[PDB]
Amino acid sequence: SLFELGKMILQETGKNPAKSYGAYGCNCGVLGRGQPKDATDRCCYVHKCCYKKLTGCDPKKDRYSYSWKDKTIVCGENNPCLKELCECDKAVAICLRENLGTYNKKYRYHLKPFCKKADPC
Amino acid sequence: SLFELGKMILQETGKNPAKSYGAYGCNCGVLGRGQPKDATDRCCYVHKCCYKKLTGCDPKKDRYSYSWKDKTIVCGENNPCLKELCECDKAVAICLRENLGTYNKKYRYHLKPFCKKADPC
Ligand SMILES: O=C(O)/C=C/c1ccc(O)cc1
Repeated sequence: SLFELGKMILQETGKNPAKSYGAYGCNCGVLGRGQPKDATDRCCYVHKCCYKKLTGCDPKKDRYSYSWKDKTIVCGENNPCLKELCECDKAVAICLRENLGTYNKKYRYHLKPFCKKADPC
Repeated sequence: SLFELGKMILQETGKNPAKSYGAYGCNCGVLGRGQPKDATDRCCYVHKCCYKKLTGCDPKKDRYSYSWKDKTIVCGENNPCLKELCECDKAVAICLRENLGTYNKKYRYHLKPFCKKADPC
């Protein structure tokens, strides 16, 4: 759920997840996808395309088990859809930390309705 | 549109609109309505109910004219829908400012999917 996803982002980046990524660019946080504004945004683009391959679990609300082991996100047992979901979330947290170097606060509270339409996944 | 709405909120409250109200509680900013968390939140509840009659225009994207005269929001002429849209936005900016006394940051980046369902408008 948003709880695990947020903890993952905090653990990787060291940043307040909701504040830094809750409404970043055309793709991070609420709502769907748009043409990515930069690398950070594109992380969330991939992230939401990852969600489209899931098989019925709720990416926003379904809790799952994972652990922070040797400073690594390790997706726990769960069921297959939750496992894939946890992997989607792990991938975007890692990607957001990797791209901290081009993080732009001007995209932080982006007016997503004016975003250009995204290509299909 | 969001440009006018954001400027009204900034002028009345003195606060960064996107940051303080873009995701506040169950009702302010992105997405729809939910059971209000407080008075600030309930402003945005009334706000979005005010929007439900505006089926003739787009509250997020349609621009309109208004001026800031004598520290007052004055809606410009416009057509019936845009005028009403302007008055919705003026009323929430005022309400948000009037309720600054109980603004709570714990609701600033509220996880809206876990919000309880709202009463019908
Ligand atoms: O970074 C933040 O979350 C908030 C900064 C902030 C700035 C002015 C305020 O009145 C409240 C919070």
